[PDB]
Amino acid sequence: KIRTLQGRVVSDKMEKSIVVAIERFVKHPIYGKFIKRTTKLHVHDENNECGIGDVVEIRECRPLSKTKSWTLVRVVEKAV
Amino acid sequence: MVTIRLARHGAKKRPFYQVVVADSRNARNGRFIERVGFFNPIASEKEEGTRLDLDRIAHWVGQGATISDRVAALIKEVNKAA
Amino acid sequence: ANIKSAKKRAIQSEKARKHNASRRSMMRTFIKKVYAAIEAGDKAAAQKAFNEMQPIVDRQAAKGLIHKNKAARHKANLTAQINKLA
Amino acid sequence: ARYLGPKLKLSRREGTDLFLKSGVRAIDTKCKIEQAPGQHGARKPRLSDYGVQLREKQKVRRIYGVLERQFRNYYKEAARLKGNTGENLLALLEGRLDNVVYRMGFGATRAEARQLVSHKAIMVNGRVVNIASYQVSPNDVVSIREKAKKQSRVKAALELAEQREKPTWLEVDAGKMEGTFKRKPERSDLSADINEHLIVELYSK
Amino acid sequence: VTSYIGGEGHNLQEHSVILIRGGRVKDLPGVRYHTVRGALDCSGVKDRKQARSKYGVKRPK
RNA sequence: AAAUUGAAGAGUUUGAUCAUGGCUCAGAUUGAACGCUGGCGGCAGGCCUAACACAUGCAAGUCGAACGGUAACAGGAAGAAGCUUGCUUCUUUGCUGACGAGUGGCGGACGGGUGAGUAAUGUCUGGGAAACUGCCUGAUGGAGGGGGAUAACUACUGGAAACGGUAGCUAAUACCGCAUAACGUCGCAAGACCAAAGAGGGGGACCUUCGGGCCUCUUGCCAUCGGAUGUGCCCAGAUGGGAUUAGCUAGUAGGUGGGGUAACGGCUCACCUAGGCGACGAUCCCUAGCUGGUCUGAGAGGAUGACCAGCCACACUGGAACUGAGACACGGUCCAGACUCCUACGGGAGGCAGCAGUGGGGAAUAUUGCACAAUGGGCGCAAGCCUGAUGCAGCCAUGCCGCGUGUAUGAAGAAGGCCUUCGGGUUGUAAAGUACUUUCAGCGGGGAGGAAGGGAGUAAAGUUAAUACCUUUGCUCAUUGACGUUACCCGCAGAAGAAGCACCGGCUAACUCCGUGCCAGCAGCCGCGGUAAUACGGAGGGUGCAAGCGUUAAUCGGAAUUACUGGGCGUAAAGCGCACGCAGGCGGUUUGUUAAGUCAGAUGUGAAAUCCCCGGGCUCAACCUGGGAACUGCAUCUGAUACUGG
Ligand SMILES: [Mg+2]
Ligand SMILES: [Mg+2]
Ligand SMILES: [Mg+2]
Ligand SMILES: [Mg+2]
Ligand SMILES: [Mg+2]
Ligand SMILES: [Mg+2]
Ligand SMILES: [Mg+2]
Ligand SMILES: [Mg+2]
Ligand SMILES: [Mg+2]
Ligand SMILES: [Mg+2]
Ligand SMILES: [Mg+2]
Ligand SMILES: [Mg+2]
Ligand SMILES: [Mg+2]
Ligand SMILES: [Mg+2]
Ligand SMILES: [Mg+2]
Ligand SMILES: [Mg+2]
Ligand SMILES: [Mg+2]
Ligand SMILES: [Mg+2]
Ligand SMILES: [Mg+2]
Ligand SMILES: [Mg+2]
Ligand SMILES: [Mg+2]
Ligand SMILES: [Mg+2]
Ligand SMILES: [Mg+2]
Ligand SMILES: [Mg+2]
Ligand SMILES: [Mg+2]
Ligand SMILES: [Mg+2]
Ligand SMILES: [Mg+2]
Ligand SMILES: [Mg+2]
Ligand SMILES: [Mg+2]
Ligand SMILES: [Mg+2]
Ligand SMILES: [Mg+2]
Ligand SMILES: [Mg+2]
Ligand SMILES: [Mg+2]
Ligand SMILES: [Mg+2]
Repeated sequence: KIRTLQGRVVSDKMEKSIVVAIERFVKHPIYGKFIKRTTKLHVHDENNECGIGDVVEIRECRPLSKTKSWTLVRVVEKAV
Repeated sequence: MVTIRLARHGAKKRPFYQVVVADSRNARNGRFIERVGFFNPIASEKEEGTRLDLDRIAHWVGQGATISDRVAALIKEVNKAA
Repeated sequence: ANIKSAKKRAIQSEKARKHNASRRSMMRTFIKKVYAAIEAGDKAAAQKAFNEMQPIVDRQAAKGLIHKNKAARHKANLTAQINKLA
Repeated sequence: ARYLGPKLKLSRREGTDLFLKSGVRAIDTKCKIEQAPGQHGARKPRLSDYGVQLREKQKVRRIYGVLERQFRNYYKEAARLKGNTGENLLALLEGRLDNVVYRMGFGATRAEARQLVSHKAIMVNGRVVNIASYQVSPNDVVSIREKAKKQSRVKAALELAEQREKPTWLEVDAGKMEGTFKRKPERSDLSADINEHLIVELYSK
Repeated sequence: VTSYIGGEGHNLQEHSVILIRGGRVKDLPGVRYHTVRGALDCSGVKDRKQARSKYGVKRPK
């Protein structure tokens, strides 16, 4: 129901914060080629149950700091 | 506040008003929330000269949109006609 | 000022500033008293200042300079400080 | 805003009769319309692909008495409208007030019809119109005004419009000097010596 | 720049105000512009009958 | 029923041909300039450069139904003082008309102008919570009781002026504390705290200090929660070039606590962690307001931001803050710098990138014009005032559209000119002559529409004690236009007052002589002139356009010549000298699962404007307008599972 975005994590070397990467599959407006574009975001991962590589799911709630407005919901793909 | 008023969009010596709901702090023919009918003082016979939307006018006056002088003098004519 | 309206409005504004400066400084001093009592570490002295600063920080909200949200935030912060003291 | 000069040099240049004369005098007796005008009409020059299209468009323009800008506007309207572009252009050209009144027979020539239209003698649907380019709609009522019904040239044109061809899309009556535009003329109804494709090819550039 | 005077006869000399338009001369290297006659000081060609507008010549009576 | 009506090549490498490829040309458009010419009307446009500085006039004022009062007028309401039986004086103006200045609140943050800066803090599309809101409006409560002054005014007094100072006089919707006040604030609760302004028309009795008390109507005053508008903030995707700009960032990334904003947030502070951005272009340089839109293009695309409309930024330059709900404010404040101006030398005044207009720049961009009569704004309950926005007038052919500059006859094929083979033809029905019209320009009359509103009375309804006073509904007389010698119609007479420009060797529609002789000169290309020039200048003739014609500057097409639609790499330009390989690109075959892309349907939005389709109004058109379609996009929901993807 609530608009949520699933993406792979990049870094977790921050207090209560991680860096997620989203791979949106879009088509080139000119050549019609289907490429992938990064959508790197900073997520306020309270109680960081996340490492590197595992995919997570985030939702936008409100601006929590200067450069993040997203919060974690669930962790799927946790096994490495 | 929101006000029902006119907006000239015709030509020189041939006016044609588009009755619209617009904020008071706006130009005569600038930005308006919605368009409600029209008016033509030089409209010939056997043709529409006023097509006000009384339903929308009532809806806006229920929310507090004030009606200007000419549109107030035209809504009564519309009610008298039909 | 060229226009008479602007010429009189400048005098109006400077007189309003002169009047409001004293009123703002008064409540600033009263809030400073509460903060000093809080940092002192006395619950009784903190409340004895809070219960009299509250009327002067609430009467101006529906009077001008300060706002309801600002008054509520200041009152909540001071109440939290009093509660956490000692 | 109209041609003011010889009415037979254009016909000689085009090579055929442009109907710019009333018809009382024979076209061959009126002028030596066999060759192009000027001092070099004896030679027969081989006309190019652009040349034939330009000559056709100029012939149509001079026959209908319009200018280049008005002809371009009419072509744009024909292309905008649905159906055959050339047929629509021909119908629009033969829909002007001067053209329709000439076809009815109130004017000797195109110039005479245009002058009658301009001088406030033609009335359409009981309304005074002095526009030579005034388009006429189906089921209209063109009529000579009461003041101009007693014109010697008008009645001469009325009596001289009979011995020539008669359009089958107009309802004319000289007793009251009035006519009705029953329906839009067709390509077969109009002249068959005009190449429609040349004009559209020329204007496709 | 270096312009090219058109026609025959030009009273212009040093310290003369002229008007310059585009258009070069094919058979002259370096020139890329043309002095337009009938300008502030560039007088038109005398006794001109054809294409008088291109050389700034008053219409004869 | 319609929003699909869409695709042109040519010249030039060579003794000759093909292909590649370069240049140029035909077409359309502009905020256009230049040269020649030039009649009218309608609709639009008119500093693209010096955001160069400004003489001068006007652009934001109004409210006495808030208050003290009367400095000009009038009724001199009005007792009125020596009343010339209208003459003068205090005045009465918390009596009525009204009123310069003053206090108070409202408006100045709207309207108007510009694109310097900003390549992202800006703009467009789609979402979100963490907040405000004068004026508009709904619901529920209340307006009880007093103070201290202050401007005006008055006596001085410094300065040339800007401007001030000194002691009282005094007002209120200016200010403040009491008391009441929760669905308001704080607080887990208990509990603690926060507001006020009165005015206007009347009225019998009850009434009176003889000013009045009291009832109703009218508008305000407050506290809370709502509706609309305006907003402030965040995220996602897009928004010029340069890599001959490759590392940048230490309040910088995050965290704890405090402070701050109406609101979330390193917005800020103290501490701790060493992180964050970056070949999906970080950082830096130049350029540039963005969008709907406009031109061109069949389409995809390219260029562009003229007018109008939505947003942002700016107001001599820079910094700052206050009043104000709303500004870090064009005609508000303070300070620093330049400029200009007055001076008694001590000291002061101003910011046209507003309407006009001035001085310079330029190739060029308008009159120091009328009116609030309408549409709106600001003030006022109203009447009423302001409004260089707006409605309009003036100039310019700057663009589009329409009309005219006569028509039907008219072969003695008049005269003259042009060439000629001297017999001829061309100008040419062209001209002259005859007949017939008067559109447009001029004169004289008639004459709509843009006018709905407002005041004064009258009948009815809502009101109360009331036939007073108010509001509303109909009725009758007053009324109102700058445009405006309006659009338009009618009579006068006369064919008058009304046509020029470019080109003519091929591209491209148009040929013959005269004057020179690679000289004079033409030119976008091919190229011409050395005595036969259809290419130079003129003449005759012809072609195109038309109140316009050509040149110039820019854009798109042709250019399939940046090719995603739509190219090539053996020899014209194009396979790295070869191999390995990271990121990346793609990927054999079957099943099940997911449904991210993809496919179907629905919802919201994709502003208005503009294009297109069907109709209407301007006598046609330009132009305006109603509806439809379209806005090719995005987000969400419900399904389909063949393909790609997990
Ligand atoms: Mg024209
Ligand atoms: Mg067609
Ligand atoms: Mg050759
Ligand atoms: Mg400018
Ligand atoms: Mg500019
Ligand atoms: Mg300036
Ligand atoms: Mg004025
Ligand atoms: Mg201001
Ligand atoms: Mg700029
Ligand atoms: Mg008050
Ligand atoms: Mg109280
Ligand atoms: Mg009180
Ligand atoms: Mg914090
Ligand atoms: Mg193309
Ligand atoms: Mg702009
Ligand atoms: Mg100014
Ligand atoms: Mg100006
Ligand atoms: Mg100059
Ligand atoms: Mg007005
Ligand atoms: Mg004034
Ligand atoms: Mg002769
Ligand atoms: Mg009228
Ligand atoms: Mg040539
Ligand atoms: Mg191309
Ligand atoms: Mg190729
Ligand atoms: Mg090679
Ligand atoms: Mg080679
Ligand atoms: Mg090799
Ligand atoms: Mg190598
Ligand atoms: Mg899916
Ligand atoms: Mg879909
Ligand atoms: Mg019509
Ligand atoms: Mg739209
Ligand atoms: Mg699969």
